[PDB]
Amino acid sequence: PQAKYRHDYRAPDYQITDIDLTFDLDAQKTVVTAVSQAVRHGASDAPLRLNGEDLKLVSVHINDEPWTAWKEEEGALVISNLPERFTLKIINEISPAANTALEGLYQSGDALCTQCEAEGFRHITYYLDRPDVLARFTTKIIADKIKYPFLLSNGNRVAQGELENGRHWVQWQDPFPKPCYLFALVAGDFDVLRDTFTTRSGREVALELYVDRGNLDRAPWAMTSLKNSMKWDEERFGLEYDLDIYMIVAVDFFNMGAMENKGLNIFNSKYVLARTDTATDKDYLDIERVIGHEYFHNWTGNRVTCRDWFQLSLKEGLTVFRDQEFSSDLGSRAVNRINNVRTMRGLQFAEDASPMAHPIRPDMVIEMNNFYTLTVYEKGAEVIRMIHTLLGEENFQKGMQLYFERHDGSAATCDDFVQAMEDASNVDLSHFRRWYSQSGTPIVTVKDDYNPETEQYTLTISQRTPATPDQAEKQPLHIPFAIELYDNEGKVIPLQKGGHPVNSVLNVTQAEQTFVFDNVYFQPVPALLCEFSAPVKLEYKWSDQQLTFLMRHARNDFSRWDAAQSLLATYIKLNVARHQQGQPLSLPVHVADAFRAVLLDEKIDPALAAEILTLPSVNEMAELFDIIDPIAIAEVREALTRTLATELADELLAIYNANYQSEYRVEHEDIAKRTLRNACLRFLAFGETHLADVLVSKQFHEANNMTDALAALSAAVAAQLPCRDALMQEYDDKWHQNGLVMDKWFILQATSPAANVLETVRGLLQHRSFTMSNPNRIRSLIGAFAGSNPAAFHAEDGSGYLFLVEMLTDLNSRNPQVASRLIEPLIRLKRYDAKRQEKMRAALEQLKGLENLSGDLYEKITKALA
Ligand SMILES: C[C@H](N)P(=O)(O)C[C@@H](Cc1ccccc1)C(=O)N[C@@H](Cc1ccccc1)C(=O)O
Ligand SMILES: [Zn+2]
Repeated sequence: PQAKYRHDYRAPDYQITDIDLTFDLDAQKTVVTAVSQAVRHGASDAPLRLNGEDLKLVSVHINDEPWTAWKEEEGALVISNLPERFTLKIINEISPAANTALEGLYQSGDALCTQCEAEGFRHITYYLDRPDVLARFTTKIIADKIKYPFLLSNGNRVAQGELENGRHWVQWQDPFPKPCYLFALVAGDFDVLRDTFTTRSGREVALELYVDRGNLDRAPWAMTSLKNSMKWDEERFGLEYDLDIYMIVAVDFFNMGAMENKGLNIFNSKYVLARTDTATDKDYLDIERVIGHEYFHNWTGNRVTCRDWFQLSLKEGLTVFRDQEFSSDLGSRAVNRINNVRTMRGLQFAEDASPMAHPIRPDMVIEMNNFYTLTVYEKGAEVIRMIHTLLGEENFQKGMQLYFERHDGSAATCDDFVQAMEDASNVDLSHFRRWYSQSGTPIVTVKDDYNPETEQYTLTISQRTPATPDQAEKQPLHIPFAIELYDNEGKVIPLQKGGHPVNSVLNVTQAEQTFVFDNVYFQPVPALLCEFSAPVKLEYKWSDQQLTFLMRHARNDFSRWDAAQSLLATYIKLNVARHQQGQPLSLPVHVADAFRAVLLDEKIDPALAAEILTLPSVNEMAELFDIIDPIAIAEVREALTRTLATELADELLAIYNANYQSEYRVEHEDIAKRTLRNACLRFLAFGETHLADVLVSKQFHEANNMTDALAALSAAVAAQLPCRDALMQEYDDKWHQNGLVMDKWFILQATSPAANVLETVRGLLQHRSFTMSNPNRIRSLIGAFAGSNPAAFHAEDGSGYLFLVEMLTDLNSRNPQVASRLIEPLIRLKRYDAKRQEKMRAALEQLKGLENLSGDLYEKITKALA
């Protein structure tokens, strides 16, 4: 298919205002009858062009007249010579059982369910499958009662009946006009957890969580999180739910985390099912954030939707911002910010440095499913957060209110959102808008000067964004650049100039500019880009002592973690260079000293300590380098772990023991202590072998929760401890029947430092708990290997690339969306040495020649080979 361009947007020639659907459901052959009320808006001679994929057309009527003026073409049904207003009736067949791509109506175990975003509804019937067409849906579902006792679609049950031959039916009406990507249908046999939330104005909402039979023991936390999400959106954003019923269905087979279908969200079971023996603290907090995310889409996505798919970030950047604010308000703001900055620097910057680079509002798309990206989501949220930084909470909320006032019940654009924020706040965002249009990561360079004669501190700040493959032209951005200045006692120095206070958020809008601060009585230590105030790379020539000073004194916990990152970066870079010359780790004494001080500091929040004591991942480390040496990075990461383990052995054990908790609670203070304890465990695993082996095996066996059990198992694998094989087998024996739990074990197998990792991974394709039919299994074994074990994936013999090619050859046909997620590591080839590039190019060329190459892979392969 050809690329589509944002600049080609044109209003639809026809709208559909109302659609009545009937599904005669069966896994082999489903018959869809769709009755649409259409209204022409364009030229009177314009044909109606309906999108359709893999449909068997049965009939076409206009006002009940069999229509002869139509033609089917690739991906379309084109209907000519129509009245201005008419009733379209389409009957067509589809085959859910044959739908391995999991796009449209498909089978998940014994259940039938849908996924329609972005363009899945056209796999169900011929329709105006574009998000600026908003219709009122009524959905009648007819099915075998024994096999499908629950028949669900969006909105409220308005009719129901029984039929001969053991069939029954239910009809649903959703009063809110919607784009078809928000359509959902679910049929199957479920256990149901039912509860209620009463809104602040008194609306009683029925909450219903549908899970596979036997999974009720894993449902209450998700339900609790839904209620928490509802309450928070009221308190923080002043938003209430707008329907009578809120349904969530947890399904096993799903190509995303979850989906905000109006009143009938469909979730990957990973983001619903939890009990303390199956789920970790991280699972609990992820369920919380994804339940929140889907709930928050009700306003930011559904009540206001997207005019076209290039505006995806309008809902995704804003909804991610909302889920981050939810998690941050309920939990540790510092830990959430830290985690989101690790994702930005370690994963999103890599995308912005890749052949797939795009602005948060893309200009060119071949396959829209390829644009559900770290950029659109996470950088999108950073852009929303910059607006929040520039406006402050009160004006930001005024902007939110104006946005909803203007655009409720419509399909809007990124520009509409920015305009609402500007108009509500009187803050000029004209230059700021360039963040929507420009790809790549800006680099902000800071030079400073303290003048004792004048008691002035001057920051000379410059910016540039390197060219990206998609954009030869780059321009300066409006960068909110937050600072704080500290005296030698760690006290904040008031920012001022010429007898007036200066805002700590500097407006870095030029290629080069200077900022002068007076009444700086003594030489300051600066904290720069506070709370990661803009998604940029910072270049400032820190001394080690400035950084350790900030670790001790910075007022925001984020700054203390960030200073530790800058300190480590220097020595990670040093030691990778040493590795390449066959030299062992070298680290100045004062560095281990800084981490010792973190361990022994009584005043530090355990939440913060735990994150400082969590070394950057191999993907985070890769972004420190122009050319990635993934073997050096992996070995340096282990060497650094071992060195700190040795130098801090006593302190690590003291803190490990001090943070023991006999009670298991999913509560933030407890989670912090446990995260610290297990951060210590990572290092303790690299102590004297017998001592480490005993400690690790003890934790695995004595654990009263999965967080602690998994931490121990992970350490046994990381440090290749004697107990590893026993613990791994014990886990398999206990948990093989549980796919979500086995995913953690597949991840450990895939990311193992063992020399035989690829052999093991290949063997696990035959494991009883693995299947190529399940996206979660694929991601946990194959994705984890390719993406989270770059040292093995990039083995010099090219074996990792060949393995991935085999897997992608299958998945290109089976499930292109999952295939396209999995190909990402191969498209980073230009970051690697020449020998690696050659092998990766050969792999990509093999894939390029596949019979029936998917558009999903074609788009990425083309860019990677350019
Ligand atoms: C496509 C839906 N409209 P969604 O709700 O945005 C899906 C989203 C749910 C989620 C939110 C927050 C954390 C984790 C999951 C989702 O799956 N996003 C993924 C990325 C993604 C994967 C596959 C398809 C689409 C997006 C992510 O942010 O990690
Ligand atoms: Zn979303």
